Amino acid sequence: MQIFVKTLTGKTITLEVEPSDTIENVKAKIQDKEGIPPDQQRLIFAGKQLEDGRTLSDYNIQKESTLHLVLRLRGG
Amino acid sequence: ELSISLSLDSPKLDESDFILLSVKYLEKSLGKKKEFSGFFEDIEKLYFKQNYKEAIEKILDFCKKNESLLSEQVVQRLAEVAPRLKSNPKDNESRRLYETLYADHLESVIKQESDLSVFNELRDSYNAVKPEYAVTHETEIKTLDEAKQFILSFVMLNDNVELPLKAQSERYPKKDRSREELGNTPSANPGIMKPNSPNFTDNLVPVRDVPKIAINEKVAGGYSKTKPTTPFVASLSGTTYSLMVVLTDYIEKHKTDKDIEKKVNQIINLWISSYIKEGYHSYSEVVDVLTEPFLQSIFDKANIKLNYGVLDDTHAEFRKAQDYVFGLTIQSAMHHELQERFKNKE
Amino acid sequence: AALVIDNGSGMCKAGFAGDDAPRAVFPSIVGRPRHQGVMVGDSYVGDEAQSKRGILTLKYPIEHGIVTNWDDMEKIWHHTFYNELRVAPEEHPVLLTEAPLNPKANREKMTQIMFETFNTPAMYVAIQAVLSLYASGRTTGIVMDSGDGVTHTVPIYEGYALPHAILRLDLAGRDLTDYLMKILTERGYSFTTTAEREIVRDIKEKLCYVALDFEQEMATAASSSSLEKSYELPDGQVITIGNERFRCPEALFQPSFLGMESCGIHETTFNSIMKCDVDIRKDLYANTVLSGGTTMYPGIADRMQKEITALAPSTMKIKIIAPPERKYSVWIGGSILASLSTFQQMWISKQEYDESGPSIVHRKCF
Ligand SMILES: Nc1ncnc2c1ncn2[C@@H]1O[C@H](COP(=O)(O)OP(=O)(O)OC[C@H]2O[C@H](O)[C@H](O)[C@@H]2O)[C@@H](O)[C@H]1O
Ligand SMILES: Nc1ncnc2c1ncn2[C@@H]1O[C@H](COP(=O)(O)OP(=O)(O)NP(=O)(O)O)[C@@H](O)[C@H]1O
Repeated sequence: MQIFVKTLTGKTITLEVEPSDTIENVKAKIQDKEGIPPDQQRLIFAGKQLEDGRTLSDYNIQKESTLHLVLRLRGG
Repeated sequence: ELSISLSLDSPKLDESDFILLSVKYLEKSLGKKKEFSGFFEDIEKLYFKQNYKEAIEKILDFCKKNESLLSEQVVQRLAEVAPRLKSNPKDNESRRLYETLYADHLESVIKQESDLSVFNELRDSYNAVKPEYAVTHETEIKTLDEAKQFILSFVMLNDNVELPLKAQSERYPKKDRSREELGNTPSANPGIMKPNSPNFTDNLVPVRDVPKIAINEKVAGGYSKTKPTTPFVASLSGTTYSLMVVLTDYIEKHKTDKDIEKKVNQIINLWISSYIKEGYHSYSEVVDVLTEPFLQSIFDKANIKLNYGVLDDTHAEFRKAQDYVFGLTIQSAMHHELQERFKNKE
Repeated sequence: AALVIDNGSGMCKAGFAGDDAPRAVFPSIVGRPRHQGVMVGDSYVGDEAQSKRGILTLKYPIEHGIVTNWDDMEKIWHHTFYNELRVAPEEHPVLLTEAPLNPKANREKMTQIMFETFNTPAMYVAIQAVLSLYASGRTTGIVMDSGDGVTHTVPIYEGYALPHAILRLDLAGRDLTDYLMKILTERGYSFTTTAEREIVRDIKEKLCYVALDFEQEMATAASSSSLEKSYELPDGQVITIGNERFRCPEALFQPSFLGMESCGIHETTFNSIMKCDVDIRKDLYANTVLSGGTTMYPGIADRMQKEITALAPSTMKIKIIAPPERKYSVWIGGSILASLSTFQQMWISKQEYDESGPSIVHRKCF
């Protein structure tokens, strides 16, 4: 399948996944394409922060679905 | 009560433990005298404010003006331990329990007072400011636990809408939460109590996973270094900035209301109760965000004077923290004699 | 002159503070007679309920570690005070022991009953596994207590039993005695009757031990008589005991033997240690204190050193502490605590109970 992760810029990352890919898994792909450290990553779907220990099948996250990415910021 | 002199032995006595142990000693010896009603009434508020230095001074002065009514070794031992007292954010257990209890009382007081109509009125400030990824809140709030589910979701506004406010702050950059991912450890203790810390049996909670946050000590002027009295749970709260965004929209939409200070106070106070209860933060990890001047301005220019949870009486929790401190320090002396008895079986 | 009473699943150990051993050890049993008529001329405690259990109907109120019937608990307690210790409890402050993971409502009935029913001057409640650690002179480490009806893995940090890591296995001496009964009836000896239970429990506490490698001991029992021992029944017959000797305690490490999908005491200790902060685990791994009669098997501490090392990291320092006195470890830790002078300020007093009620125990004994 497929999904689109949108940023707070509105740019659209397209990550091909298989529905048993964990949230831990998708953040890693995201880092590989974009370099973002997986630990600043917060992915939202249906208004809920996705826990990286579950899967896309567990969130009913499906093909052509959009996720939201919000990067954590701890500089102080 | 010789017990007080055995509690004062503990190497780990902190400033909080002192105030609690000294005040309990004084209130037994000279007790019920309503002449002295004042002195303890005012120390109880001083402890709450976390103004330990002042209280310590008062406490020793009490034994200065009232030495005749008190035991000499105790008065002199307290005087001796006092100069060396310190507070450590990693370990502030008496205060951890105290605040965890205080926010039960602060939840009762919000419950007696509020009809939850401000939490229904604050729905449309939330839905106004939320990011698009945040879920529109459509329900009616009829109980304090829905206002509590609602209130806490402001965290969704984090990392995005709260940033313009977050940047104005001199305090927040002195935050010291280690970037280490430590995960979650199991706990049966409530609030800002630590998982492995002792507790009363009436005071346990259903076992759950709790997050482990490390202090970053390499931070210059770091908050746990500036205000050591405050227990470390997660350093300075930045979700305060998000409630600040939601609240600012409320003050605008409700500026003509005459009950607005009461209502904004209810919201602010429930937040405090809630962060403490959930273990997210200590009181001064929230209040110390709010009281920075630039944010005080929002309230002041609208004539909102916030009480920041200061209640009329903190007694029941003061006295309960006193029992805890007592029983832990006598257990430390209990442990000390014990190991020094087992050193002699060789 | 303080009193100490270990309220255990199988039997109670009772005695006085300062003594190296409990003065009274007797079954946790109350016979209530199966018919009236043996009451002409009205319950039974401990050993005497054991002898007359044909006429009586036996309840174990502490079965599994937590007091179940209080009407029967009072009896066991009255029996302990006036008969076994031959003491007026209104004379002696009473330190009492409780199981790990005891419900808060139970600790209040113990307190309430001690003050209201027996009118004691003072009293304290203490966790059985915490006192065992104390008899070994530690404040931090993980206790493995195996008794009659219950096994508990209890991590203790600085005096505090960690409720979020306390693990319970209902497998202990009673089950090992039943399983031995079964093993020996497969070999042709006949053990069924409760007296035949009572004899089998003798063979357990003498002849049984723990293999270090179960396979090699098996292979040695099939290769020679070296491990066989004989035993003289009451009635004069001498029966021979083979690999039954170590297959009995093996049910602790391998509970499948009795048909239970549980984890073995080693895995339970590992799992209990894993439910604590990573930060305190070296300390639990370095202080695993064995306690209770079901740990008394020869060679239990080495096997556990073998198994926890196989489970823990390669770098972990692993110490099993198995003190020769660990049978009464709970009670002895009881007696030490009761005799400390510091502990003279830790008692809950009668004045206090009246001022508060049974809820004083939550703020006093914790
Ligand atoms: N996966 C999550 N799911 C739901 N809520 C979360 C999650 N993670 C954090 N929170 C919520 O965070 C609130 C407690 O805040 P606190 O962690 O004490 O420190 P702060 O206030 O300065 O920042 C919060 C950040 O923690 C992380 O960095 C997040 O990214 C946040 O940006 C609670 O309401 C939680 O429900
Ligand atoms: N040398 C021994 N070897 C093997 N098992 C023994 C030995 N001595 C006693 N036992 C068994 O140990 C079991 C537990 O006795 P005990 O330790 O008093 O447990 P408990 O009464 O349930 N409470 P606790 O004191 O907390 O362990 C008894 O059932 C015995 O059958």
